[PDB]
Amino acid sequence: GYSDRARSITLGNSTITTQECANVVVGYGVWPDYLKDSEATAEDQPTQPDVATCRFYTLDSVQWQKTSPGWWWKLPDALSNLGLFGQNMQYHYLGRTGYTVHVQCNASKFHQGCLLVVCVPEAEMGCATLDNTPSSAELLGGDTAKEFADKPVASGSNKLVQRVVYNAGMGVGVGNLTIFPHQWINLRTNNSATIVMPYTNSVPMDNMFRHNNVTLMVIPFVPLDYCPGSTTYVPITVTIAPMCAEYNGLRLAGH
Amino acid sequence: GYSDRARSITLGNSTITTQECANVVVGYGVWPDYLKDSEATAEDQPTQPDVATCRFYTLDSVQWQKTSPGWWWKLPDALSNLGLFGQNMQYHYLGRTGYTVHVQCNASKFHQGCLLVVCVPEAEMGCATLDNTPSSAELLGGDTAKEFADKPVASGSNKLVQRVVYNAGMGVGVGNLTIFPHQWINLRTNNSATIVMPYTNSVPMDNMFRHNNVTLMVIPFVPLDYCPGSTTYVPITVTIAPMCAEYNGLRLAGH
Amino acid sequence: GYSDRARSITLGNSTITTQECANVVVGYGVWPDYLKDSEATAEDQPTQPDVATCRFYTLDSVQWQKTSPGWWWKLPDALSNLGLFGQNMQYHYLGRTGYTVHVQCNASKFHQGCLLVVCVPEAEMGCATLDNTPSSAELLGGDTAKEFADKPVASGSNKLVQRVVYNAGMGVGVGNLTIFPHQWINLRTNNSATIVMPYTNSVPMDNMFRHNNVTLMVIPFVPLDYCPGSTTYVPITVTIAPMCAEYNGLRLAGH
Amino acid sequence: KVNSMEAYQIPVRSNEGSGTQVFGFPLQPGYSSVFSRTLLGEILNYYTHWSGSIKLTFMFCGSAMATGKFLLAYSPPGAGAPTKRVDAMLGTHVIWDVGLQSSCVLCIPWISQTHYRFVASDEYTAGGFITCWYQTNIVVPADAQSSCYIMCFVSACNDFSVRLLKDTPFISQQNFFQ
Amino acid sequence: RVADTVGTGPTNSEAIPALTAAETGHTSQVVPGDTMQTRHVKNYHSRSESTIENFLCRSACVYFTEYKNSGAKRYAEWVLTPRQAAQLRRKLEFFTYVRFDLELTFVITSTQQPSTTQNQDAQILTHQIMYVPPGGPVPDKVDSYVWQTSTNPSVFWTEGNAPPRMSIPFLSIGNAYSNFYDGWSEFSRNGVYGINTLNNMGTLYARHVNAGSTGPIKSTIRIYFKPKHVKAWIPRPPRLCQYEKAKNVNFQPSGVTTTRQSITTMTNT
Amino acid sequence: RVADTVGTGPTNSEAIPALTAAETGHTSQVVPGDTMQTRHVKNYHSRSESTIENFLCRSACVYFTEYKNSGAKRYAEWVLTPRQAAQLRRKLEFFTYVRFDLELTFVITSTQQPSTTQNQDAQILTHQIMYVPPGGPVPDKVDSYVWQTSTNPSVFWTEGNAPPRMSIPFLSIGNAYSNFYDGWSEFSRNGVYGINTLNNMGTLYARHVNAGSTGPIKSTIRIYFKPKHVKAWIPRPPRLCQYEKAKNVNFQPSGVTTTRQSITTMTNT
Amino acid sequence: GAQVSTQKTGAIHYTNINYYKDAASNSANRQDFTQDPGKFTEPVKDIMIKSLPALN
Amino acid sequence: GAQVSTQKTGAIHYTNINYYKDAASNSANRQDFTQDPGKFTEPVKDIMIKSLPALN
Ligand SMILES: O=C(O)c1ccc(NS(=O)(=O)c2ccc(N3C(=O)c4ccccc4C3=O)cc2)cc1
Ligand SMILES: O=C(O)c1ccc(NS(=O)(=O)c2ccc(N3C(=O)c4ccccc4C3=O)cc2)cc1
Repeated sequence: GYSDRARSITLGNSTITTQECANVVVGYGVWPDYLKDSEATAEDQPTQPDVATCRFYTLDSVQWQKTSPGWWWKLPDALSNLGLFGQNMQYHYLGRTGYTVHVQCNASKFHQGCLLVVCVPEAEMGCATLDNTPSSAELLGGDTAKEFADKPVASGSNKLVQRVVYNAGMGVGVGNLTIFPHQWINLRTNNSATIVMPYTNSVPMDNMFRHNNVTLMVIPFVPLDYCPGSTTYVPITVTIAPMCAEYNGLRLAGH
Repeated sequence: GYSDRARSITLGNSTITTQECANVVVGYGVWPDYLKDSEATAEDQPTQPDVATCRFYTLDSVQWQKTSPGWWWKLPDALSNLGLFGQNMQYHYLGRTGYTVHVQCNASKFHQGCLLVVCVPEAEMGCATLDNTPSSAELLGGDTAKEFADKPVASGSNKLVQRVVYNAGMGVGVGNLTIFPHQWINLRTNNSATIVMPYTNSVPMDNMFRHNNVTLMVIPFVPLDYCPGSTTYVPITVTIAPMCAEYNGLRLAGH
Repeated sequence: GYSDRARSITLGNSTITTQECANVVVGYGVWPDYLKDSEATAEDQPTQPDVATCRFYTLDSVQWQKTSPGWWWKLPDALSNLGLFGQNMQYHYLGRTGYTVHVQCNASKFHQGCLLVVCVPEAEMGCATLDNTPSSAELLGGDTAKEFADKPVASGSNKLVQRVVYNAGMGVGVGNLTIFPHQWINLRTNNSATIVMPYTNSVPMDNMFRHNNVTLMVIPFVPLDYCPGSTTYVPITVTIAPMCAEYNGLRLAGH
Repeated sequence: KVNSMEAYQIPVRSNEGSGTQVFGFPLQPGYSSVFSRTLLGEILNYYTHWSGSIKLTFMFCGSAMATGKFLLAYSPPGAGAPTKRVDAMLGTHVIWDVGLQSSCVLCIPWISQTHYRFVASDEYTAGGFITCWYQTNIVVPADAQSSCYIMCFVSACNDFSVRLLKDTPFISQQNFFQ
Repeated sequence: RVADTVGTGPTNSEAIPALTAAETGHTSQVVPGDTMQTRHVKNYHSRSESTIENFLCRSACVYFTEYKNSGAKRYAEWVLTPRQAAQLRRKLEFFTYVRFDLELTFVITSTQQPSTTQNQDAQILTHQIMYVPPGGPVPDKVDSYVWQTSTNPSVFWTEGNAPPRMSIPFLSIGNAYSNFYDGWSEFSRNGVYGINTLNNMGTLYARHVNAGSTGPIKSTIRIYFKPKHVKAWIPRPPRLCQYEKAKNVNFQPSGVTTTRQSITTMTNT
Repeated sequence: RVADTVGTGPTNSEAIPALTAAETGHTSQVVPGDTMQTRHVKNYHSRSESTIENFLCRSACVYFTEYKNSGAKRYAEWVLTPRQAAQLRRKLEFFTYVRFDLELTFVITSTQQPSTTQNQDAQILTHQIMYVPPGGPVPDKVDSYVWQTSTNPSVFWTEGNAPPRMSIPFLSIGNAYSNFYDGWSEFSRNGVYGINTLNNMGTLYARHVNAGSTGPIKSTIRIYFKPKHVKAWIPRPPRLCQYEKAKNVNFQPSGVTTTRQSITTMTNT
Repeated sequence: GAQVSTQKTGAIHYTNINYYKDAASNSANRQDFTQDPGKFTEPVKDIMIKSLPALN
Repeated sequence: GAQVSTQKTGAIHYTNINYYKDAASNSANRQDFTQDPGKFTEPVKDIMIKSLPALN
């Protein structure tokens, strides 16, 4: 209907409308749907959270500086605090999810900059120490944005993650991250990215409080830039919504 | 399809796309096509240059000042250097051509100005001396823009062309030049002019290295104007493409 | 029609008639035609030079002495000066050609002599120095006839071609050159050779200003001989015509 | 500019004289040090042959009021790369007019004398030169930054095929990973 | 079989198949015809030697160890992983999930070791390569009951014949081998990182059956893997920076490209 | 199957199938019947063992190199060209363009080298012949990562068995291999002359897998080429003067024929 | 039964009979030609048609 | 399928079955008999008929 600048994604109670943007990028060509019986490995009865764990959970906003390295938020561990998603993953052994990762950032028409919004499934990060693994408090968020750096993280005995924008903390060239579903938030025109992740794993259902199946990375390829004066604080706000959640094996609260 | 801001003219190898502009102005109502046998005066066999002498030959750019007189480029003598058009006119006695004269000039939305893009067939210029004819090195370009002046060219024994914007160097009021196919490049909105010239002459085919059948004139009617600062160098770039070229009488290289 | 002494080859503007000669020798059994789509490796649009690059370009005449070694003219590099063939090969990356190599030599009926007119595709010449390659100014003509010699070219550090009539400058016996399409110009009767070369290469189209696909060699097997007096200057004139020319990839002027 | 995010951005600025060169690199993927670590080039280093067209999408990431036109030209090998826009025109070019749809695809067609080409350097076959020139200088109003950026993207066409597999040179090891 | 070009000609309508935002995460398909005009060209090129399987199905050496026939280490041991050779590893790490069968070929070559032993004469050493499934028994001394191969597969190969070959089917707890695992094995998120039990096909031990010659002989078992019946899902960037560990993705930062001169240079340094 | 003769008889009409100018570049076909009279003779002779393929399809040795198993050159290297042996080369150079598949057979034979080393006993050397496609990696030290044969083909051959054989298909950038190239690779017409990239199937390296005996052993890899599925176009003169270089047609002038006595002598000198 | 299929030709027939009990011991499926780039390329919800601009 | 063809006799039958995936690994085409000397011999435009002289 008319212009494609408009979009409106209603999931449950919360709606995200955007005045101006572009197309929604759908997964690898699959939209998250429930797991059928010919893939169901669980023998127990699953719950149906429906609309009450499919609302757009608005994670922490982070401020984009004129020159800023980039950010990443793990996916089952950014929602391990918010709402009933954070409950269910803890009371249930197995969980299965899809996402609507919607990154929204506005800017004036005198500002320029360009974010790459990718969603890397299975981002296994390296480490500054070449024989130690990361910690679980540097590697993961807490719904907070972890940010990289533009200089190598110095080696020692530290278990801090290796964080360099250009290697993406994985040891792959940053410019090749575009294979994975993504979109760009070029501030010239297009002010949001919508990436619909379908459930991707080697097993049909997996624990979410020990395994992080998706990692969102928002990397500015063209630094934010403008003239003197104006506004100097253009945040990037992430709204993520679980989609087609399904759990099994009703244990008890844990870690 | 959708907005008319878009246009795309593909002739051979080079394409000119423009994000924003208006309609293409087609000749006097005729689009250049090959000369049929009921008009063919030549008794010899013509060549077909096809795509290799139908690409958009990008002539010299000229810089539009805040106040600038105007410019003109003769048509068979702006292409007498570039590519195979410059070859063919010299090896062949007779030639027949149409054109796609596309004048492109961009500006910001804080700039104003307005060019008149006309194509005067048979522009016979006067002379500063009222009893001498022009020279062939002042009158013609070399693919370079010749520019007029806003004050009368002083008389003497000089053979320099009479150049005054308001008389167009022909002794006709400048405001009446709009009869001829044209377009305006109002910088407010509309950033190119496309004028499709069909072959116009009294004879069916004529030598091109002695006769100039069309003369493009780009005259700013509203001077370029803006506020202090910003950018101060808005060029005007001309891309011309021969269309339906046909030659005859394969002589040898000459003048 | 009547006698076979007559022949008349009209290509474009120039015609070559001959009062007396013999049959035209057609290639290997193929007459040059345009390359079809099932052989077209180029993805670009080719030009059609037609009649304006299919005229008989008359190369340099050379004088046959009483005892003379022989001559050779490379084929894409004897026409790299004359007409529009010399232009097109330089503005276009790829080119494809056939030829009508017509060698004409007249003599009186009191003269005797016999030329072998062969066209060796891919004549890769040796060198006087047994570890150096030829130069590009001794090996090639300039539309001029290069002539061999009857004594071995002395070795040193020179890059001059090995030129001996009896080895043909290739290291093959001269008497076996007859496999290739040819004809003889026996001065007793038969005063021209017409050899129609079709395009022969391993690839469908190739650059012509770096590769010479054919080499015409005119070798006198029976020296010119006569009595004292009479005329003493019987030239051999070569008229070559491109046939079914086709180019692609409209670059710019080069070497 | 090969150890930061400065590598990927192509600096564009308003320069008063038009005919200045924006960038220029040969097309010779899997050898050229511009495409040696791209996605297309890295798949290409496992093959000895390649054939097909290649798409170079240029995306203007300037201000939203900045304008400019660029003459993106690909000149086949036949000479040693243009040094003027007036020479670059003669090739296969595409004039990109900016203003909405912030990308324009210059598609490089297959021009080769053979049905394949080497990925590794050779001089029997070459891939020509890809250059960009200003067609009409970057006009930027007041309060908008006068230095913009362009991004270059490399992709393969649907008329693309690779043949004869070999193994990469851009990976190495000394002793086994303990 | 690839696609074909078709005749086009001039274009002056509002189509502009070139101009289109690539900001939408959509990689547009543009043919020659769109930026110029190209006649009908038939292509017979074949995009076969580029299939996922054919790419991965090439035997690559993953490892090799040495074992004296008379001394200390009379047996070698290897936990099966393709993560010991850079070459094979980088190909597998071009996909997130892969599923395949393996063909294990062992190229055992013996070399005599310098010694002052008198009258050294070999009587054709016979080698035993034994596969021990994950959670099997572990031999120590080379005479242990473990080597009885009660249920454990083994190839017995007499030297000077075609190298031993055996197949292994797809053995994974899950439904694909994970080449990248983000997660721990422990619920408290400590310990090993991405050392998940899905790509751990037990151990492979090898030893000399006989006592060979009187003198010492050292043999070198070279292991070859060849992926048959491959299916690969989720493509991902090839590794850039060099590998550091055989179970981690640890790396030292390095260049983004190979450097050259200016932005307009036409020749690589 | 060749043609047959048929009865003729006297001829007194204006036919003269003999007299005809050969100045027209036309090689006339004259039968026995034209110069005499010959009755009907049936010929069952067969012109098969003269076909283009059968002519060229014979295995010819193109080269052989040597490599010590313990010392310096532990590997040999060869840029594939048929231009190293006079015999095969002259057959190929009877055609301007040829197209074919290759069968590479390697006949590796080992010879013990004299030494004062004590108790030299071999344990069946295994050889590796590896094909490196053009623009591959190049091994240096014989232990380099290159020899992992990650994608590069290799034949592993234990000594004392049928010699290794492998096929190569037609690999050429063009549509035929050029046996004679007139042109340069450089647009300025300098450098190499006729060293075109169409007959350059990379390199082939070979080495000892094992450490063989305690003493030195030198092995000799002999390479055999056998053209299958041959198609040959444009015939041309066979080479007269002897070859001088493996990439040029350089020669020293020599005789046009072998000499004899007079023009009317009936016996060769 | 004997599965007969054309050899991979550029521009014929080979018998092949599986001889082993398992189907994990059959020769590789080198021939298995399929292409479907509507996945990673153009993953968008509503396909952009090449005749107008993607955005309004 | 099995291709049966006569052995090259002077004046019978052999089964041959291609066993390899590629068609560049099949045995040579030793039998492939054709002759057509209207090429290099007599390449002239208008064929000279043997009953009169070529020239007038
Ligand atoms: O290879 C295995 O299957 C095999 C090898 C060792 C093994 N471990 S054991 O149960 O400790 C064992 C250890 C030694 C012997 N053993 C001897 O001590 C002996 C002395 C003299 C002759 C024969 C043998 C002989 O077998 C038998 C069994 C089991 C099986
Ligand atoms: O053949 C190849 O595939 C192979 C040979 C050498 C090679 N190059 S390397 O990456 O420099 C390398 C160099 C040496 C070793 N290596 C050792 O240093 C060693 C010591 C003791 C036992 C085994 C080994 C062993 O493999 C492993 C790899 C790669 C592969």
